[PDB]
Amino acid sequence: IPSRGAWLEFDVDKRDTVGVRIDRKRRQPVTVLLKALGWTSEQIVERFG
DNA sequence: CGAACCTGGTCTTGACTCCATTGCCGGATTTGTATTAGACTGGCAGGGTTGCCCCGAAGCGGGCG
Repeated sequence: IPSRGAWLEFDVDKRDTVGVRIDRKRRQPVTVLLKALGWTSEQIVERFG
């Protein structure tokens, strides 16, 4: 929660996945956001092995 | 018993004053409408965190002509 910004939440749902809901609208997985910052899949496995 | 009175109003008549009420009539003001020729070309921007309940909508896994 910031001050006067936009929220973002990283949950773990009923399954073994991880919605990354960004600004109140219909969830997400992490990898869309990690690649959206510019992390390759190898960098994802490297950071999260 | 009558004469004369003077006074209760009762009402009218005429003369005079005042005053509203239109009626023009002109100036003040008030409201509407139109017109300005260099070019100018897709909005800010904010909030929002309760909880529970009922119901209806969109979707995903499941089978099938």
